[PDB]
Amino acid sequence: TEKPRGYQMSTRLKIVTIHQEPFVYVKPTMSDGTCKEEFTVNGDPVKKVIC
Repeated sequence: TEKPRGYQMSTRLKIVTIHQEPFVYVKPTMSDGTCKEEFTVNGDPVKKVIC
């Protein structure tokens, strides 16, 4: 009886980037997949994502 209208508005998105410093860096990881946690000049955690 219901109108099966609309659309499943997705919440998992695909993002495309390119290698361009100083905007986006590219670094190879460690030997166990997760790459090296580092710190800034202030000791703040440099947030990275697994590209």
